[PDB]
Amino acid sequence: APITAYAQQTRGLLGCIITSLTGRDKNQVEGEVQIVSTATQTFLATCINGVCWTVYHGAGTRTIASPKGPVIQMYTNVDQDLVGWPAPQGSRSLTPCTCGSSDLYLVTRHADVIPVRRRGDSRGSLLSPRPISYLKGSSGGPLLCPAGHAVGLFRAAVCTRGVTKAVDFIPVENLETTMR
Amino acid sequence: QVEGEVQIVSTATQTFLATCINGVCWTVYHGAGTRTIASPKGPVIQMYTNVDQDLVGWPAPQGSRSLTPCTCGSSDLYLVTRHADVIPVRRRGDSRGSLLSPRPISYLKGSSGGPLLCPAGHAVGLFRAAVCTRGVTKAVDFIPVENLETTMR
Amino acid sequence: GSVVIVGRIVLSGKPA
Amino acid sequence: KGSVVIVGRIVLSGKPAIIPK
Ligand SMILES: *C(=O)C1([C@@H]2[C@@H](NC(=O)C3CC3)CCN2C(=O)[C@@H](NC(=O)NC2CCCC2)C(C)C)CCC1
Ligand SMILES: [Zn+2]
Ligand SMILES: [Zn+2]
Repeated sequence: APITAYAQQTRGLLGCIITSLTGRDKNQVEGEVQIVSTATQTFLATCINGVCWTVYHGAGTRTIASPKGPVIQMYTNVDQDLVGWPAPQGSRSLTPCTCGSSDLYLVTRHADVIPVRRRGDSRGSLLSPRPISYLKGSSGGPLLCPAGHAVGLFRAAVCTRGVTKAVDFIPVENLETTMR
Repeated sequence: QVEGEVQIVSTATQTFLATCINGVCWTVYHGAGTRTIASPKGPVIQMYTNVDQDLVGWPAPQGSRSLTPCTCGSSDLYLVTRHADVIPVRRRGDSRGSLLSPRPISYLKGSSGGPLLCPAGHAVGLFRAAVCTRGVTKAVDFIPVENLETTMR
Repeated sequence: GSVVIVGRIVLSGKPA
Repeated sequence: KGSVVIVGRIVLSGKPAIIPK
């Protein structure tokens, strides 16, 4: 029905660092979008089709911490700026959109849903523009169509005087492509 | 800590809903009247009384959070009832929308004041009243969120 | 009499 | 080089609920 989201924090700075190094994450996993961090940075990773995806410009070739030690990427496509690990035990996966709608909804790291109008294959504009600091940490977040299906992954922002009006995204089809 | 955007409210006789939008807890004049809302510091007076639009608002209470006004102009709405059921409503005009799937009158009883959400879960309006044909509700009247926005100036 | 708040609804389903 | 770490999650599939007392 309507898209609504909530955030829960599962680790603090100290625990994250230890975990980054041990590469062992024992915590249970839930939800469709994971909030992820490195040493320098935080972003989002979306689970689509059993795979947890995010942007390359954040994850690099990095492994993901898991209950069984580090886990290696399953897909790495530098040109697409896409990376994927097998989706954690207990996450849930988004369905790729097939309605071709132009009314998009970006899900931010603060668990807000913001309207976005499609204007191309890989670009959309914010109906209510926002401060760039608000979108900070949201790269990798999903863009849903009105049925809550994944249309794409937020990749980059077009900002002007610190205010963001459009967002570039990796479209789901590029995921499927990357999957072959 | 978990905050609610929708409050289930009562007067001595009736029981209905209130929705928090922009820091104001809004509901229907036909349920609240000019009443004050309770608080642990004693009664709190309405910030807004708009008899014309069937609208009333107090400051958002504690344990509450605000909904964002819809800005996507969509027509696929969702009504939330006091039982937390969600029912799709297709928007007809400014203040009216029709159920996609009609329900007995009582299924909506006590839900006025509740929100009508767009696909983003942003607030499109407050459910104002059930439009009935012999015990069956097939549509709804609502206060458009813009009325609330303008009432604020 | 006052309007009293009898319960709350979280639209996101967020648990305790 | 460090592993990427899950530090939190966003849940899309929760639906409206009455807050338990
Ligand atoms: C993604 O969060 C974000 C990014 C941010 N990278 C990250 O937060 C983590 C993934 C590592 C860097 C700031 N940023 C941008 O998108 C900037 N834009 C950019 O590099 N843009 C080009 C593509 C189109 C126009 C130029 C931008 C200056 C905010 C998305 C918003 C936060
Ligand atoms: Zn779709
Ligand atoms: Zn909307």
